[PDB]
Amino acid sequence: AKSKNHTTHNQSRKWHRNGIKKPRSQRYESLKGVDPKFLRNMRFAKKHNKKGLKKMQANNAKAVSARA
Amino acid sequence: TNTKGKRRGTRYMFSRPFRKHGVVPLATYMRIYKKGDIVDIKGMGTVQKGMPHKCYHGKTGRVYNVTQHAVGIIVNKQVKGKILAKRINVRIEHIKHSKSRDSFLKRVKENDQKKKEAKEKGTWVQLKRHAAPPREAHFVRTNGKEPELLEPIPYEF
Amino acid sequence: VNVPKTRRTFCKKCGKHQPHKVTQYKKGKDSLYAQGKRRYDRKQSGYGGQTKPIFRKKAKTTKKIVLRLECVEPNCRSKRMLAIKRCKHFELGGDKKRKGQVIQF
Amino acid sequence: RRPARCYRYCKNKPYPKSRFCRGVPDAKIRIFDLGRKKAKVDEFPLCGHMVSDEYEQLSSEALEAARICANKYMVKSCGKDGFHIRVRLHPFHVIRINKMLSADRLQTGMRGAFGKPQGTVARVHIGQVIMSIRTKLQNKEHVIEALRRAKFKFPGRQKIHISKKWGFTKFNADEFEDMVAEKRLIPDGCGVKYIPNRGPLDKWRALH
RNA sequence: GUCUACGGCCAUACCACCCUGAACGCGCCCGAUCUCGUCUGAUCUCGGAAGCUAAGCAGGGUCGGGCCUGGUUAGUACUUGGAUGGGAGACCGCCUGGGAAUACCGGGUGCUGUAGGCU
RNA sequence: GGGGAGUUUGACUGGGGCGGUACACCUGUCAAACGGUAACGCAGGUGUCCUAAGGCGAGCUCAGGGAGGACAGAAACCUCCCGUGGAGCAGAAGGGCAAAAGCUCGCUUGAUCUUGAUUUUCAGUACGAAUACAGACCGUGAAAGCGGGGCCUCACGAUCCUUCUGACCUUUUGGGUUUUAAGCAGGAGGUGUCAGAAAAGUUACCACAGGGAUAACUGGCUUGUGGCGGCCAAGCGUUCAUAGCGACGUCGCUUUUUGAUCCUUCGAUGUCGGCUCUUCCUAUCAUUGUGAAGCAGAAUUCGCCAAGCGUUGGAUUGUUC
RNA sequence: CUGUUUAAUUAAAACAAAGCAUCGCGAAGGCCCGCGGCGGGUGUUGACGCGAUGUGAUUUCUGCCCAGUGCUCUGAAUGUCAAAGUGAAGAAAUUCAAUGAAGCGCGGGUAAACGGCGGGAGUAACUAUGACUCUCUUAAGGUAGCCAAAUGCCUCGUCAU
RNA sequence: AAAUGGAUGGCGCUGGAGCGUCGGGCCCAUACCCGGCCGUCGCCGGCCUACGCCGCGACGAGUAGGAGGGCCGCUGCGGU
RNA sequence: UAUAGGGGCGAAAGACUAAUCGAACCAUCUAGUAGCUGGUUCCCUCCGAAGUUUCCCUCAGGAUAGCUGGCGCUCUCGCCCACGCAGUUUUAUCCGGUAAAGCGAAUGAUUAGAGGUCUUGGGGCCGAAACGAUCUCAACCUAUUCUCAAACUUUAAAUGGGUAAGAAGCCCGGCUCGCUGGCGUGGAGCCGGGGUGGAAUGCGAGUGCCUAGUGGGCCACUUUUGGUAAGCAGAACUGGC
Ligand SMILES: [Mg+2]
Ligand SMILES: [Mg+2]
Ligand SMILES: [Mg+2]
Ligand SMILES: [Mg+2]
Ligand SMILES: [Mg+2]
Ligand SMILES: [Mg+2]
Ligand SMILES: [Mg+2]
Ligand SMILES: [Mg+2]
Ligand SMILES: [Mg+2]
Ligand SMILES: [Mg+2]
Ligand SMILES: [Mg+2]
Ligand SMILES: [Mg+2]
Ligand SMILES: [Mg+2]
Ligand SMILES: [Mg+2]
Ligand SMILES: [Mg+2]
Ligand SMILES: [Mg+2]
Ligand SMILES: [Mg+2]
Ligand SMILES: [Mg+2]
Ligand SMILES: [Mg+2]
Ligand SMILES: [Mg+2]
Ligand SMILES: [Mg+2]
Ligand SMILES: [Mg+2]
Ligand SMILES: [Mg+2]
Ligand SMILES: [Mg+2]
Ligand SMILES: [Mg+2]
Ligand SMILES: [Mg+2]
Ligand SMILES: [Mg+2]
Ligand SMILES: [Mg+2]
Ligand SMILES: [Mg+2]
Ligand SMILES: [Mg+2]
Ligand SMILES: [Mg+2]
Ligand SMILES: [Mg+2]
Ligand SMILES: [Mg+2]
Ligand SMILES: [Mg+2]
Ligand SMILES: [Mg+2]
Ligand SMILES: [Mg+2]
Ligand SMILES: [Mg+2]
Ligand SMILES: [Mg+2]
Ligand SMILES: [Mg+2]
Ligand SMILES: [Mg+2]
Ligand SMILES: [Mg+2]
Ligand SMILES: [Mg+2]
Ligand SMILES: [Mg+2]
Ligand SMILES: [Mg+2]
Ligand SMILES: [Mg+2]
Ligand SMILES: [Mg+2]
Ligand SMILES: [Mg+2]
Ligand SMILES: [Mg+2]
Ligand SMILES: [Mg+2]
Ligand SMILES: [Mg+2]
Ligand SMILES: [Zn+2]
Repeated sequence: AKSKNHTTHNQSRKWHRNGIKKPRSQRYESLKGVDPKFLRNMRFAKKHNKKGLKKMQANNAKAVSARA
Repeated sequence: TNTKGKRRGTRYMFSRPFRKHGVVPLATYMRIYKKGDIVDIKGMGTVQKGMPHKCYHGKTGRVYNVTQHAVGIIVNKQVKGKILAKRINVRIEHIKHSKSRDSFLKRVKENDQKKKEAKEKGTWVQLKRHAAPPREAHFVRTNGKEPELLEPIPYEF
Repeated sequence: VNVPKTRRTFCKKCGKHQPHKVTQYKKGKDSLYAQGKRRYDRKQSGYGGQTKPIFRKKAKTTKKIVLRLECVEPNCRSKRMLAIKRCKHFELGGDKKRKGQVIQF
Repeated sequence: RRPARCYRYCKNKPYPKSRFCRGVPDAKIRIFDLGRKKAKVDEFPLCGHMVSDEYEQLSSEALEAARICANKYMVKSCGKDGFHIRVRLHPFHVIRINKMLSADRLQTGMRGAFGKPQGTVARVHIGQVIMSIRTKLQNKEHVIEALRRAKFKFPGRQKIHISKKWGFTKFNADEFEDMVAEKRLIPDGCGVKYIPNRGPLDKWRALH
């Protein structure tokens, strides 16, 4: 009882009925697969930022506000 | 039944061009690749360490990871049903920059320069592109020379 | 294949490359009261008859060769198993082959 | 042997004899030049051509029969050693046959019916020359009649044409007698060598 | 107008032959005691500076061979879409668009990135 | 211990069986210049080998050819020259490689540990294979660097059970010690029908549910084969191609043979031959009227309009023949 | 031969038959029935008997093979070998060791037990075919008979009627 | 040259009712345009059963299958 | 009168055993199981397919994905400018090895002629024989010449594949790093104020859950594999039943 083996007929119609839209592009996609050393350095820079940010950046903001 | 394989059917795709065999040129190594730049993929046969799959040949994608001898590229591979954003780790031997992004950057620089320069003069410059418009009415010239008559040649075997 | 009898390899216990001694691995005999043999015996006992199946249709010709690496450092006695690809003929210790030899038959 | 009706058109890709056939019967034709091969280029001025009008296949046996007919007519029309014929078409496409049940339904119907090679044919395109004959200036009607006789033996539909070229060379007949006088064409047996101007000066010093 | 050291493009810059090279530089070249290695100081290594552009090398030339580019081949072979177009078929023509290569001919044959010595 | 009882008799398949594995995995074409794409489509392979044929560093350049040297001869060894891969890289092919991935030399096991993410068939599940990292210990070179197997594309295996390795680990049930057992992680013992049941044959004494998804009848599509014609004309025909044939080639009709496919028929179309009987077809055996011969007559051979009329009696064979 | 056979598609060449052979058994036995008993059939029986097979009037013939598959017999010289029993180690579970009943393996016999019975080369004063001979094989190579048979594909074999 | 008598569809057609190139008219589909009516959807409008009453526009085929409405229908029970 | 159902009986046909015998009849398990046939009941309205991927002792089936429907939910227009999307085009940008073409270019096949001969082999000539000399053929080389390659290729189309055409972007200043490091070097992260009109056309989009049916297809223009061919078997895009 030989039958049909494999065809791709009437497949593009099934695909285009729902759509072949591109994947959802969003900001801050992901951080997976990134170098572990680079990720560790980024975490350290993010967690040590508020130590010196809230003072020197505030002083510079006051200075630029006095400038303009 | 078609003998699916990792390098099936790349006899002419992964081969080096004619009169271009030998060691790799050193200019392709000194190129800088940062995160977020749009690059292209072209499989090279000189090295076989980090070559991509035959389905990503000629594909353009952005870089999301950088390492010592390779780069991570997010490629939009169209599977039968939809498109998947796949992360691929390929060495720098098979990657080159995309001039489309460079042309776009040059165009946006020209635009933000032209507008900044014309704001003072008050001239509303048309920096937005357009399609090729139909040519306007022009005046040809014959300078007294009569147009040459064209006649179809008789058939000859 | 041919393998060396002694090779300095990373030791899991002390965390350092120590000279281990390579020997052949022999599958130990399955002793009784192993919680699988007891269950098998209790299942076979009775009038049922061959509760568990016996494997037929053997296809694999040879097995995978594994080596027992034992660390020679005193008061360490670290033992490990190292597997290699399948092979028909395996030889534990022999002379090294050379080039420009006297292979004349 | 199967008739020529079933091996007329071009239905399959070229299947030449190579390392993948590993078996093929020998062709029917063995010789392509039948006139005087040692003739010079100034011996036979004109030349005819059998140009095919249909894109089909020509069998080597048909080529053999047609060239035998042409030679038999020519050696009687203008005598032996007075012409030069050439079958330009060469057979390389190998047609395969599938012998059917060596007569009973015991054997397989179409299971593994790739078949074995049967013979060799020649693929001809529209406008491709099959045969070409060179003779003297007065044997025009004789060449035309020989090509007409070969037409009745070749299948399909092919016409006759007397080319403006000089013999077998790619040069015209009008620009040949004046270009061979001065050093621009060198006759070498049945062919002519065209000497270009972009060569070393020693080749020009050797002449003149 | 040139070379050396390090390099990008990787024959417009490779191959064979023939001419020129002033002042630096490259090299040829002279010698094995120490560093070093072979049968051999030929090659690789520490000592040079008696001669040389003979060679490499750098330029120029060949109605030179290759390489690049441009005409010819040619709107030709092909090809997207169309017809109730032709033909018995094989195949072909038309409309709307894109458009190849070999013969043949003509032109070129290195340009530059950093440090340095000369006329 | 078939005396008796239970159960099984792989799948694909131009019907089924036999044949073969297209059932697991690769190379080139098929494949229509992204990827993908079938047939019992083509041309081939694999279930291994390597303590080096892995890694590093250095040196050298291969196959072949040209001209010479005592035995030396086509091929022994030495020297010079040409030598862009025409050799070699373990094995089937494709790609790739020249101070190299090829040969030689010296040290070496990175062919060792560990957690993730990613690529490949993909349902984007697993196995296998592979990529780039990261964390410790080492190899190598002076060093930049390379190496966590073979230059790349295949060379291999779930659950349960068994065995081995490690914690100076967890539980062994009212509380302690010990043997033992169970428990965590990773290596092996196999499912080649290779995402993995433990399996012989016959039934013409056969039964059941179904199938025209699937053979043995007919009919239908093509005519390879069979039969029947045409064209060319090398030759036979004492002479002479075509009175009569006509090779080498080539173009057509037929379903009165066989074969190819399985479209209707499986809740049945009663499947060989013979006897009796009707009608039709013409590619005419004879008869009516004709043309041509190598037609003296007679007897013959080749065609034309031509199916109106006939085309028998028996021996053996079920026989068509 | 007489006889019997598929009631309701077969009457036979089938079955049966006397005859011819072979096997087991001397009764605490041979062949069988039986869930059970020293329960039952042969057996109110005893080798001229019982039980199990093959061939199938009379005559003459009963060829050769025990290699294989079956049957049977032998010696604790001899290999494998379960429970149970013995010794040892261990605190014990447990482990090891010594010995080892039938059977299997080894050897002999048996084919009126199942069965089988090949293939090359040189040799006659017309030549061939072939008297005769050499050689591989396994256990032996179709002897006496008979035939295109109810057994022969080629085959509608060849010759005579 | 093929077997029941028979197929440009038939009758028939030859200054065409045949072939090739064409012109002006004409014939009709559930297609197009205009208009009425029914339903769905969207937008809605109003402080007239709000689960009701209106307005505009665009669309309506369909096996297997999935939903919504029924003031369609049969039986029995609690209210009316 | 004795033998009663895996039993009896059988001069053996697997025949007979109450019209049933290659395993009787009666009742129960039992409404045994069936991937297999047949059937499956009222109206209207709306939406509306698949015969395809992978796996299975899988091929008359099932699971998975895909196609479909329902329930929603989150926003956007409606009073010089939109978020976003597209079976499409335009502009830049690479990717490829088909059609075609070539082999007086690599590899493998391939017909014939012309010249030169270093050597090799076969013939004829001078003549004790002799690379002492000569004519010719085969072989080799050179420059041409005819015809081909789905598993050849220098070159190389059309069609076609991916990306980009902005506010998720650019310019400026300052902080953090245990990452790297001559250097306040490089690279990432964060903060702060200033500047939207960025190719054409068309359109409202995004997302969650549940889910039936399907899992035998066929035909056509064109490109194609096996076959002589088939209303034959097997593929790619599109359309149709
Ligand atoms: Mg199917
Ligand atoms: Mg027991
Ligand atoms: Mg020394
Ligand atoms: Mg020394
Ligand atoms: Mg020296
Ligand atoms: Mg010099
Ligand atoms: Mg000089
Ligand atoms: Mg030149
Ligand atoms: Mg077209
Ligand atoms: Mg049984
Ligand atoms: Mg089957
Ligand atoms: Mg394609
Ligand atoms: Mg492709
Ligand atoms: Mg090296
Ligand atoms: Mg290879
Ligand atoms: Mg190669
Ligand atoms: Mg590391
Ligand atoms: Mg499987
Ligand atoms: Mg059975
Ligand atoms: Mg019977
Ligand atoms: Mg059918
Ligand atoms: Mg025929
Ligand atoms: Mg049929
Ligand atoms: Mg009937
Ligand atoms: Mg009937
Ligand atoms: Mg009649
Ligand atoms: Mg009786
Ligand atoms: Mg009867
Ligand atoms: Mg008794
Ligand atoms: Mg008798
Ligand atoms: Mg006997
Ligand atoms: Mg015996
Ligand atoms: Mg005991
Ligand atoms: Mg004799
Ligand atoms: Mg005899
Ligand atoms: Mg007799
Ligand atoms: Mg009529
Ligand atoms: Mg409508
Ligand atoms: Mg509807
Ligand atoms: Mg009512
Ligand atoms: Mg029973
Ligand atoms: Mg009865
Ligand atoms: Mg029963
Ligand atoms: Mg029921
Ligand atoms: Mg299926
Ligand atoms: Mg949906
Ligand atoms: Mg290809
Ligand atoms: Mg081609
Ligand atoms: Mg079919
Ligand atoms: Mg089909
Ligand atoms: Zn250790």
